[PDB]
Amino acid sequence: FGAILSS
Amino acid sequence: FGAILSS
Amino acid sequence: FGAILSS
Amino acid sequence: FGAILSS
Amino acid sequence: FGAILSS
Amino acid sequence: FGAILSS
Amino acid sequence: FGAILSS
Amino acid sequence: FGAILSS
Amino acid sequence: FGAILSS
Amino acid sequence: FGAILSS
Amino acid sequence: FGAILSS
Repeated sequence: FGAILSS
Repeated sequence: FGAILSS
Repeated sequence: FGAILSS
Repeated sequence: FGAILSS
Repeated sequence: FGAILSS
Repeated sequence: FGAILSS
Repeated sequence: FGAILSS
Repeated sequence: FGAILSS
Repeated sequence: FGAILSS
Repeated sequence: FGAILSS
Repeated sequence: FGAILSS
């Protein structure tokens, strides 16, 4: 899987 | 908030 | 599956 | 709020 | 299935 | 309030 | 199943 | 509040 | 499964 | 608060 | 599994 998070 | 998730 | 979320 | 989900 | 939600 | 549910 | 919730 | 859940 | 939560 | 979880 | 948390 791959995941990108910006906060 | 920005998110992407792939499996 | 794939998922994109913007808040 | 923006969302996309695909399976 | 696929689903798009804007709020 | 916004909701989507799929099975 | 898939589910999207915005509050 | 923003949520996505997929199984 | 995959899950994305923003609060 | 931002979270992503994949299994 | 993989998990990303921002607080």
